[PDB]
Amino acid sequence: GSMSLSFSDPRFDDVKAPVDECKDKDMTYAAPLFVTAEFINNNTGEIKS
Amino acid sequence: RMERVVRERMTTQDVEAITPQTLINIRPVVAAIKEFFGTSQLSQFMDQN
Amino acid sequence: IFKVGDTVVYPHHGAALVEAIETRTIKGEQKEYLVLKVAQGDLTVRVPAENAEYVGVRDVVGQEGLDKVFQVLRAPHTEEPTNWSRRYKANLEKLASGDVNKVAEVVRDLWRRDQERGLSAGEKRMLAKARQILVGELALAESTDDAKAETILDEVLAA
Amino acid sequence: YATWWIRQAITRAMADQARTIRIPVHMVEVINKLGRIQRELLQDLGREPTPEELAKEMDITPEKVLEIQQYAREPISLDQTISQLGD
RNA sequence: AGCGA
Repeated sequence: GSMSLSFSDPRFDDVKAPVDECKDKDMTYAAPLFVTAEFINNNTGEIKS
Repeated sequence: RMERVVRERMTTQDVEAITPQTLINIRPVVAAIKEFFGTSQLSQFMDQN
Repeated sequence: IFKVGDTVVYPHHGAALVEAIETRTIKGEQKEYLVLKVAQGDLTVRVPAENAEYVGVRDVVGQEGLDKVFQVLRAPHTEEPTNWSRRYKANLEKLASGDVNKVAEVVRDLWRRDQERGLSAGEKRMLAKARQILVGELALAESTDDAKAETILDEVLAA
Repeated sequence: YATWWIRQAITRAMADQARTIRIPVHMVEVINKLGRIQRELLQDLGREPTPEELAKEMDITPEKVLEIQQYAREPISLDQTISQLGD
């Protein structure tokens, strides 16, 4: 219980390639996920975001 | 699954030296999504005749 | 200790820029947090000023430090336990400590070893990581351009 | 001393009796090193590295890396569900 | 895994 981890703010970027190009070149039509992580240490006290 | 790995190494890793970059593992998350979309009897093949 | 705009040093993440002295309260206590960002990890860290010295926030790398780790890098009369298992664990702990003198000792000992013999993949990675962190540390201690820092480091290794 | 002897014997027997095909110890070790390097680079970078990347990281040739990938292959099971592949 | 009789 001396340290903890948390998540917030799911966020996307634009897709890396368009629909027809993904269909042609056999790529999976996707986009990245970005999540703001946050580690905290209870005893000393910090945030690592 | 990610969480079990995270909490596992959350003790073994030395304190004052680690960060969510060193803590989080995205391999099982991406694997879970991929194993859902491929080879699941709900991720059905598009039936477009 | 450090006002705004200071290029304040912080382990293990090298130098960093203070952005503001945050007044983020907790349990009704307005701790004077300072937001502090590095360029490599692109992460922001908020630290209370009370225990900044307890977390070990570093400062402008003391000029003596350069010649100190140079002496360690030139430090002769160095030998290690015969069993490389013990040698490996010992200098791995030395690297884990992060102290500039100890890491300099590690890199110079392994430079002597790998100029003599040709050691191992694990050791090559050990030397690589220690060398990277040190060429960075000296490059921002003297503020002298990581590549040129590497050149001067190679110059001093030969002595 | 007991600990070290035990671990040596366990690792040796595991290697000799790991797969239906036998893969001697030194090649097992390089396979394990390649796997560890690839896994840690996946953790750090986030992407699966390239054969040339692993060749430069392990101070070996890309063709050697390809051969280690090849010998790393584990047999599939004739028994499965789809029915059995043996059909 | 999906489908026709």
